[PDB]
Amino acid sequence: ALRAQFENSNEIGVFSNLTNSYALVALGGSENFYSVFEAELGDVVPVVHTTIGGTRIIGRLTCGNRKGLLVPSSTTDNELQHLRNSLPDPVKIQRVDERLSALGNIVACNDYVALVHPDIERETEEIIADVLDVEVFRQTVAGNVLTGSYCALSNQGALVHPRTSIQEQDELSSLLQVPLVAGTINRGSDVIGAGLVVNDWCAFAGLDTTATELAVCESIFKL
Amino acid sequence: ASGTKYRMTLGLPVQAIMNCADNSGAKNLYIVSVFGTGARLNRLPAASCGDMVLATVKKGKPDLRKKIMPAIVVRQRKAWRRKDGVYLYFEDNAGVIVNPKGEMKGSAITGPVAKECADLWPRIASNAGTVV
Amino acid sequence: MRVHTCYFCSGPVYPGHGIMFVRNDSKVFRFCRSKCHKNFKMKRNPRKVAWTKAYRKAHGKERNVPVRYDRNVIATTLNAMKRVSQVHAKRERLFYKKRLA
Amino acid sequence: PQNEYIEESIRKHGRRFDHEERKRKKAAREAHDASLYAQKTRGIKAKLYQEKRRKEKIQMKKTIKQHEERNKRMITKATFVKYERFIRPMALRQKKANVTHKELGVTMQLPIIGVKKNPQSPTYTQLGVLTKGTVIEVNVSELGKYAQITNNPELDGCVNALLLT
Amino acid sequence: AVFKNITPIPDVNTFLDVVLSRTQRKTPTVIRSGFKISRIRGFYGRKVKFTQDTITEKLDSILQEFPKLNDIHPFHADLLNILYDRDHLKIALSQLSTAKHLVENVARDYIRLLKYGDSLYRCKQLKRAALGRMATIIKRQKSSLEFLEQVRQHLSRLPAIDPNTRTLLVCGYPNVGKSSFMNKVTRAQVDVQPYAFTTKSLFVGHFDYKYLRWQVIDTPGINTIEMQSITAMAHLRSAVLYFMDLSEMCGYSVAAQVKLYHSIKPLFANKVTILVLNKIDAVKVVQTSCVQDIGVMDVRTTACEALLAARLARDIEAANGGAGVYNVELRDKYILQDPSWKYDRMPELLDGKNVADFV
Amino acid sequence: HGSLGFLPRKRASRQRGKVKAFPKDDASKPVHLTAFLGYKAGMTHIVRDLDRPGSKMHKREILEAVTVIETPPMVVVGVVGYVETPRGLRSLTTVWAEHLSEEVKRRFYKNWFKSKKKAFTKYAKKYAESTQSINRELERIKKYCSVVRVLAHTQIRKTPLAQKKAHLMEIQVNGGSVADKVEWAREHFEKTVDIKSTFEQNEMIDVIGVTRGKGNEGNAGYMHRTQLNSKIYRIGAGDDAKNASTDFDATEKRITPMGGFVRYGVVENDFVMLNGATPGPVKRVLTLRKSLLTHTSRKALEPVSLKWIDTASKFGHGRFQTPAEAKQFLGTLKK
Amino acid sequence: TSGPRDNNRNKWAKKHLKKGKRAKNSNFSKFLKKK
RNA sequence: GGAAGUCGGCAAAAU
RNA sequence: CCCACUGUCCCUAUCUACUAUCUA
RNA sequence: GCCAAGCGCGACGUUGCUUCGGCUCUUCCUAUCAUACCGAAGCAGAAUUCGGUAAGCGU
RNA sequence: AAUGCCGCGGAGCUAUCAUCUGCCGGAUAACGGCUGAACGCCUCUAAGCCAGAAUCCGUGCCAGAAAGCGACGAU
RNA sequence: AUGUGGAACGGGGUAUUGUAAGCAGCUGCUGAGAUUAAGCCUUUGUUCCCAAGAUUUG
Repeated sequence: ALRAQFENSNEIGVFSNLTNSYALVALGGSENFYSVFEAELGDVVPVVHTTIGGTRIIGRLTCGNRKGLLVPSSTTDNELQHLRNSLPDPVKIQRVDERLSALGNIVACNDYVALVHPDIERETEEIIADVLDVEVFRQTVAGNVLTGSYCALSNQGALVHPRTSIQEQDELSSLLQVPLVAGTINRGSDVIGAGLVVNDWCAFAGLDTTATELAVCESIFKL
Repeated sequence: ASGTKYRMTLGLPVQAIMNCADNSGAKNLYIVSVFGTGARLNRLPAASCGDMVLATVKKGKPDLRKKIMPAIVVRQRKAWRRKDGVYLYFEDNAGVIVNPKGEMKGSAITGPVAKECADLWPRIASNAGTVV
Repeated sequence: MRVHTCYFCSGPVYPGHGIMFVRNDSKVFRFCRSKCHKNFKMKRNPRKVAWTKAYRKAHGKERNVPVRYDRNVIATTLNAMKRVSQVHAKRERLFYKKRLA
Repeated sequence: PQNEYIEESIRKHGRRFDHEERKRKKAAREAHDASLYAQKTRGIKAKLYQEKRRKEKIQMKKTIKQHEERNKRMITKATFVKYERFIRPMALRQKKANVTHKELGVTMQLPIIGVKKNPQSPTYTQLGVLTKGTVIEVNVSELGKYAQITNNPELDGCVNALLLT
Repeated sequence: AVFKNITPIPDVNTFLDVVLSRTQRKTPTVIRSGFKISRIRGFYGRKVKFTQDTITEKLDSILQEFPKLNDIHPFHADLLNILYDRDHLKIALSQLSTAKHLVENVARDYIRLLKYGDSLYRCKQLKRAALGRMATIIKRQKSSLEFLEQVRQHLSRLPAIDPNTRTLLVCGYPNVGKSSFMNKVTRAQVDVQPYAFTTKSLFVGHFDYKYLRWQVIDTPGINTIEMQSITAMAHLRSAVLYFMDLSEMCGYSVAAQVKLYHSIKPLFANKVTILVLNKIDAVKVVQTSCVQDIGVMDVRTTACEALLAARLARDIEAANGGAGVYNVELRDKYILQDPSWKYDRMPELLDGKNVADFV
Repeated sequence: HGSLGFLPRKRASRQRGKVKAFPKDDASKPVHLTAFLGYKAGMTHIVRDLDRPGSKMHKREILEAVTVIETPPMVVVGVVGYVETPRGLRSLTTVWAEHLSEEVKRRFYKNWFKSKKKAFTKYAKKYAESTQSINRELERIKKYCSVVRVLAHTQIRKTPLAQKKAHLMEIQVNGGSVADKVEWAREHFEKTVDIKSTFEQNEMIDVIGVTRGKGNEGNAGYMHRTQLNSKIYRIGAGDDAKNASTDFDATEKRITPMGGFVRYGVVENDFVMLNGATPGPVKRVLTLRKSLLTHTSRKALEPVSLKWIDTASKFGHGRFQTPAEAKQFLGTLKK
Repeated sequence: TSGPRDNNRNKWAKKHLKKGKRAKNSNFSKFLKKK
């Protein structure tokens, strides 16, 4: 668990997206965040400082796994070309034309199993299964449609809102085939995905994340 | 808030009834004053997309009414020109009921979200459904 | 840089030109001019509107996968674009001659 | 921090390198500063320096001297409460007078029992107008005796009188 | 009390000059005899009211700045009473409040009298009379301002203790090594001197152990300092860390330290007690060699356990052009096979067709 | 009201914007020019990549309105020497070229047609007969004068303007010694100086001209104005067919929008594209000058690479850049 | 904020004339001069 | 946007 | 008081006739 | 009242006790609310307080 | 059909309802100093000299003396 | 005061409106027709016009 803050915001997941094979950082902001990300994963996986839709919300807008990545239909042709050029050839990049362009805020996906929003389109689910090569389950996290924003998913563990029931948490953990912990990050910030991004071997949390929250994340992720 | 915001066409002045887009149960939002207004003579303060102003819950639940408390405008009826050159106008004037720190009071947002507003407020982008 | 197609006239829409409109269904309508923007406003069906491409199409009158950059591929695509347009122009001229006949 | 923290800072780090010299230079040049001040300044602040410097010389001269021996129709004046043709304002009316004893030399706030005689006018005496030189009787049980008002209540705002004793 | 946040308290002479100068600079100061009697009366009343408002505002700010002894925490109130004679401070605050009430009453009486003013001289005399009475009242309350200023300086310099959280109180014989252990454990560096009662006032330092925040509070050797230490230890949810000089190198015998600990046991009751055998090389018994600086960490961990049981790209950019002036190029960070192709641009749209979207 | 620095608000006493200040001379810099004369044609809108570090649109594209000024090459017809005096600058003497085109000769006459065309006749005669007087005058300028201004006139015939009188003016020759300026003027006698040689599309210049009149208001309009910091985006060549074709766009086209510039015509010579608006309506002459004081912030220093230039029909709601692609999309017409 | 006549701002303008200006403009004039 | 104008829905549009 | 409405207002802009202007 | 340098007063000190009324507008003054720069203060930092220059610019 | 009514409507006008641009030098005040007497020491001051405010004076910008002027062309 | 001269029209480009009259069996001729400088652009198109009156000036 590494503590970093993009600009003056503790929601690192909004401004950046983390996968098990590549990393994305915002463009036009401060290079310190990109340097911090490269200091921990630059020598392991490629890091691309790009933007989607001309905004710094690429972290909550782009969702994908180590196999493939998805970008909203609002992404520019030049932006898509830059992403493909920067990303490795084995990392497939596909555009999704969905009514909810916030792929990262609607769907949380791991390397093997993915949970999508209840109102996801059939074509989008088919594209996600074809690209990410993962099983897609249409469910909800803590009773909220924004499963991708209210829940953090990884290969070794998952984080959900602490208000969820024990039976609901157990059912979600069994469905995800991984341990699940119902807690909060960044000192009570209920958006776990926005407040923290976890890869297969490393995790990045906001500068306002408490020591107890960091220890809980380390225990859950076994990193 | 976080980051700068460009000059924008102002179309939501004071004394405006404005739709509530969150799931908190509020229906109508009433503009009282606009934050960050200059000392301009005989000029009514106005709001635009991504701007946070003092708003009152007119229609909603009893507990959220009668509180002069901030609200961020997410949709604007009047057409504006973004710096990329395209012109945008939305059907209605939607807003989100927000604490003065800048954190979404509700848990879900209905309707499209302006890209400048999602960029400006990271919490809004986190709780946004679609940003087009 | 994408030159989009207007919803109503189906003509080319260039940056700066026209107006952009977003629906509550998150569907986006681009209008090539104020006339076509207004024509959407009272909800005239393009296919009934005489001068729209949709009318001229349905009346007998007429890549989401990114690709790695390659100089040879771009040159081949640019060279083939002119030939394709020339072939399309010839086919349209023959179709116009057939329609006149 | 805790308690005298720059006193901890002065102890463990030291003082400013040239503070002792700068404070010495400031003291040495103060005489030129004050003389310059006495000539350039003007207005209220100059008059304050004038009064302050005159006082300082007076005490300084004494301290040296102590050194060597060691070696409409209404009443417009304050009053005390047909015949009442005029109007006596309640605010202008006063009921307690500060009477200073002559032999004792102590000022006591005694109630105004009544007005003996006003030399300005018998009508003012009848109306009980408190003016300069007016004779007024006040209770002296805690010390009734008469007293002459040696002040102007309409201007001073207080009924300051001296006991007739 | 410990919050400080109180503005400096000026002297009586300085306060009077500040009040008069503020009234003169703010209110108008041009009133000729040509104006009407009502205008003259209004001008005098405005000046008197402005002076009264300025005096009342400063007095109210001074009164509000000083915290109430009753509303403070029992530990804070006891320390303030032991250190600054809280009874005297309360008397001074009451005297200032009474003086402020008298000033307001005098101003109200003068305003009423001047409301029926007669001429310019009467208004001028009335205006002077009110100002002099206010100045006399301000000058009379002289020693109270000095006492309040000293209390404010002491309160601002005082530490902001937090007895609510987990804390470790180190008290005992003077220079028994408890201060040295506290200085080593916490970030704060408490001064140690050969003279007795070197740490006259309490020193509080935060420490981290087992993902927990512990407030290490040192106490004077056991007098005003001893009384303050006893008062702080009386009302504080903390673990006692009494240190006994095993080698008697601190000038206090082992029997004397034991007797002092037994006497102070009434304050140490209902708390985790630690008996630190100091200078071992030279109530849980823990041996900590003060001379050898050995066992301090173990003692701190034992006390904490007992208390718990009881309860680069950036560098390149800065070197090249610095932030905000250096243009980061994403073309270099591309996986294109041909370096020339990666560095060269391509036509996005040509002849009305998007070449990128059609290739 | 407005600023008091612009009153008295009265009509400008000149149709052509006169330079009131030239950049300070430097002997270290070699001999060059500082000002140029052009004609306003109109503006279009362009899409340009934003390489603005620290900005929120860094590495993005924006749409900018950019004024197009036709600047046909200017002909140097003479030189003027200025001597510093305790009463200011004074024109010591003037030397003209032997042969002057009818465009600049038309300036000296109100009625050139009715005139006997007698301008510079004896001057040309004495120039051809004896060159000692010309040598004496040029030696006088290089020896005594400290400021040198070359008389240059615009080739108004190439511009699609009915006016045939050339706007003669002076360009201060900043750089080198006084002798160097004199030698430069003599070599450039009767020749043409090109805007490509003067400005180079990435510097920060000022444009000066007379605003358009709004009639009578409760006088308002037709005043001399000076716009500062107007950035050149492209100095396009008239002969080249790629002038309006960028590198990201191809699509061989000309800067003149399809349907022609409104009330001006078609641009055929070298043109200059300046960001933002400039004073004066179409077909009015504008003057360009260099930066008097050096100030290149990031906006004034960053390089610019255009991506797409609009050439739609500004007359009406134009919707096609060129008639070629218009015919490709639109069905074949009856003609 | 300080105005454009701020003495320090004029000093910093003078400092930056020889840092991000001057030389790159002089040779820029030279290039179109030899043209 | 909708009375925020003015002491004020005065006049208009709404019906 | 609620709802609706509108250039009363933010903040004015455009058009038309007459007036206004000059000539005998 | 007590002193009281001094020239019977007697300064500074000391004892008591307590019809008018307001919108717009134009400029102007500084006796400065903000902006700029300094000085001092237990002024760590931050946020202040007091005091100078200062009417350029707002209010 | 007094411009009967309705939709669109160029051109023009227009909109912080649209878009561009808004500059540099010294001299000072407060104040901080340097050298330095007066006054064998000392002293930012007396003679002298630096640093220094959104202040001042210029530059830049607008007007051009309609009784200020120069160079030049023709006659 | 005879010329890449000017003006009248005309053609072309470009624009606005929305498929004209008329013919045939809503469809086709028909994105045709109409308007297009009155402060749009262009013209190897047609015709016409001008190589003057008056005034003042060393």
